[PDB]
Amino acid sequence: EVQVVESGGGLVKPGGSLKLSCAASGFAFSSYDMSWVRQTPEKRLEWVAYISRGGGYTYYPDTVKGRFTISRDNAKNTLYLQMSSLKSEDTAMYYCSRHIYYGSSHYYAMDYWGQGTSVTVSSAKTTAPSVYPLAPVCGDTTGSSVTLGCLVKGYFPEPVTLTWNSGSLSSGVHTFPAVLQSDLYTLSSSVTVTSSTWPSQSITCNVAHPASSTKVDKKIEP
Amino acid sequence: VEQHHRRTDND
Amino acid sequence: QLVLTQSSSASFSLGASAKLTCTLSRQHSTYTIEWYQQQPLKPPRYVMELKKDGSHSTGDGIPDRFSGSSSGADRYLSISNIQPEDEAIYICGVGDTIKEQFVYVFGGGTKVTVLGQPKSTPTLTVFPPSSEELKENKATLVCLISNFSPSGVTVAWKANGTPITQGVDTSNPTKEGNKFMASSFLHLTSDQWRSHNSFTCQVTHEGDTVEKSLSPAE
Repeated sequence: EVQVVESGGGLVKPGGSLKLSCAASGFAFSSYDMSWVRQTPEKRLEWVAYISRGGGYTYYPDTVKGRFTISRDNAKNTLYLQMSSLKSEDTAMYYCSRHIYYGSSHYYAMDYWGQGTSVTVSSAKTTAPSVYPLAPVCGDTTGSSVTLGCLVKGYFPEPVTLTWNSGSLSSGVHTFPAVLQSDLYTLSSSVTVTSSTWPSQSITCNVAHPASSTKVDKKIEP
Repeated sequence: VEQHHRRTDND
Repeated sequence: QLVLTQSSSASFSLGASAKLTCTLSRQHSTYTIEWYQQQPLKPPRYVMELKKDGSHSTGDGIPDRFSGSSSGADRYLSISNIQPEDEAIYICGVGDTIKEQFVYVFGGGTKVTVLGQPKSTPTLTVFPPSSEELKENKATLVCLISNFSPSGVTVAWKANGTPITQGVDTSNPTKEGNKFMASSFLHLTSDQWRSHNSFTCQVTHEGDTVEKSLSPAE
């Protein structure tokens, strides 16, 4: 099937630079013109670069002209976006998008879009989370199920990755949206298990934060 | 104003 | 300049026939445009390309329920028998090449709600401060709010039955399967946690209220 897979997003400081790639598969990539479109945290879409199927035409809007360079390697079925002199307002989700085959329309429609890669340009300070185990108040241990949790407190930037029992415990897991307070995120995940399994069996949350190169495993104890 | 086609190699 | 104008929101009853309007700037009133659909947690999806005469060509895997038409500078997306999965943001898009400069303009998007769906009431999970955090003289109470639909909730906290204003942080709701979820945190000192008889997470959703309380005692 048609796939376009973006990678390369991350945190960069203002003035910094970053290079995004988009691997295409499942269609004849060198027959298609390609663009990068970004989406702000407030959800507004903005077209930021176009390159034709053989690379003869490239265009950019005024907001990135002179800072961004789009290119492609047809031998590897890959599109790139080199970004430099980055500004805080370049923070956005970046999508690689395929224009409709030119034989179908000579106009502009973007008929397939990737899942996106997230870019954050910020001078806010990188901070590893504090990770606390959440066991229920005694009053909440009397059910047929029991819900344990994990509090991931005060980190920046997003994301963290969180699993339970290293990924082997997957059913009944819910990881909740983070709040943002003073340049630091906070989130919590929970796992619901039948009350016979805990605490007779072990339940641990695994919290990685790539940007600080940290990882914490917290066993939930009564 | 009349809309123009996008340009692509060998069009 | 080249401009696309669309309402920021619309709602329609489940099963109804819905119509969205995108309007072109006057001097571009003859342009071919596209419609995109963005559902929560997904990229935009191509719906159709639509011409000044109303003829259109729809993208892969778009139901027969979607169709397009036009009237002067207006471009319409019509959805017969609107379904719960048609809840999405709809965005129109339009291109041109002017003096050999490519330009591409998006509308602001129309956030579409499908009314008349059956409700789902929030379930609350509340956690006390860990002893590990309490040792640092801090207490974060956690309220995890899930399985609700539609997505609008209002969250408030109480201590001994009296409202708390300060130290509350409540997230936006996020889609999860066919419902929503959200979280709220109450930040206290250890002395505050220890000194009250109870705290309550309280969630208002569509005329209903759900509360769950916990106590430092026993």
